[PDB]
Amino acid sequence: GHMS
Amino acid sequence: DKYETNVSYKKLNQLAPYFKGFDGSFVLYNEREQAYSIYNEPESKQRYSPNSTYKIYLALMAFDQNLLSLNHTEQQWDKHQYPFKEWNQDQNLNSSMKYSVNWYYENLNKHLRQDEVKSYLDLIEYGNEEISGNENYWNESSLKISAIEQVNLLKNMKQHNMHFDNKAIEKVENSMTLKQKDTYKYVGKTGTGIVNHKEANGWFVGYVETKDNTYYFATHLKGEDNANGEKAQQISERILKEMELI
Ligand code: NI
Repeated sequence: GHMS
Repeated sequence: DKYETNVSYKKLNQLAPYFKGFDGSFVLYNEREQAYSIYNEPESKQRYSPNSTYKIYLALMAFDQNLLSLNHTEQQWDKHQYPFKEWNQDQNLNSSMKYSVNWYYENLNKHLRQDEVKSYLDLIEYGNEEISGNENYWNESSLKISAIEQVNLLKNMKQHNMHFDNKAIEKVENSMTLKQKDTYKYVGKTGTGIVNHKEANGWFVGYVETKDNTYYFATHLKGEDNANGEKAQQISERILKEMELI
């Protein structure tokens, strides 16, 4: 869930 | 839950008073002298849940898996209300580590397959390497590590013995740098485990890098309550100050  | 090692050490039994109210251990490894010193050797070997001290290695894994990289460690807060103000904001590696922001590390762990984690825990010899427990296997669950092992891992990390990129290691070090002075760099990470609403497991692990040595340390507290990272850190600082390391 960090996205990036 | 015991780490088996026959390593020699200097006993620090005089540190006992610092541990009033706890079954605690303090492990020091003096890099230059290649020497361990330990208060409470039996507890030094007992593996406990790492809680937030796991974040150090989860961060390294995340770098290694390119989840984190250079100029790429931020996570945006989704506006979910946590109990700690510091969690209730956008994060980068430094803030997430300093404030032990679980969701940031949960988000990273989400992209780590169980087998990738197992592979890393094997490579870094992370305690019992047991991650069967909860999804958050690091938090009062299956994964456990001893105080001496916490020191060993810090040492292997800092000495660049671990198969993580050195730049990643430096970034993680920075993220847990508590104090940077001309005379030393003081790095550390707290962890706390709660069971039945009591703080039963407190960690503070890190090292003091001086101009000529590095002193790796791990303090563990077990007690019915109040055994938390903050107290572990307080105790550690008392010891390190008594030792004139900080
Ligand atoms: Ni993610």
